[PDB]
Amino acid sequence: MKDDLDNNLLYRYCGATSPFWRLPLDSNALQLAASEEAVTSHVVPLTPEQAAQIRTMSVITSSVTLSLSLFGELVPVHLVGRKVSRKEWAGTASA
Repeated sequence: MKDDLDNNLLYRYCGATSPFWRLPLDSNALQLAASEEAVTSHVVPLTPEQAAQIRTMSVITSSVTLSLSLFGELVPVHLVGRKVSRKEWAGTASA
């Protein structure tokens, strides 16, 4: 099992070890929020292919792992979630 004391670059970047994420149908900016009520706006600009990969998720929960560049370092980010509405995907992330 991963050691929970391993430095977590999501925590350093957006303020949560397991942030909530959202990806719309009209933008390739991945939103990372420390809470579902948070008002700030940490984003990761996904490439078109990365965003298309998230959008293969259906309305049933599944997982996709993306290699995101945080602080110039490639971090495997594990996105669990689903298509939550006609035009939005959302879930929780870990890293």
